[PDB]
Amino acid sequence: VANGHLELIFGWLPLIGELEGAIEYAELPDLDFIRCHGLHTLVLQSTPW
Amino acid sequence: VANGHLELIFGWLPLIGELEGAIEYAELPDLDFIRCHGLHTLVLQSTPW
Repeated sequence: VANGHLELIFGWLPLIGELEGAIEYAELPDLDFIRCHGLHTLVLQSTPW
Repeated sequence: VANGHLELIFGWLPLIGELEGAIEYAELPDLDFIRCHGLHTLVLQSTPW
C-alpha cells in the first residue's frame, strides 16, 4: 500500500505546480479606466418678435 | 531339497522379469505444463462535470 500511495503522490505533484502557477495568474494588477459626464443649462432671457 | 529349491527359484525367475519391467515403467520421464496470469492497476485522476 505504501508503494502505491507514494507513486500516486508523486504523480499528483506536477498538477499542484500547474494549479499554483494558475493561482499567480489571478493577482496580476491589470485593469482599465472609467469615465463620466455632467451638464447643465440656464435660460438667460427671451423676447417676442 | 537341492532339486526342489532350484526348480522353485527357476520358476520364480520369470516373475522378476515383469517386476523389473514395471520398475522401469515407473521411471519413465514424462510431464505436462502449468501456466498462470496476473493483473495490477492504479487510478490516475478524476474531476466533476
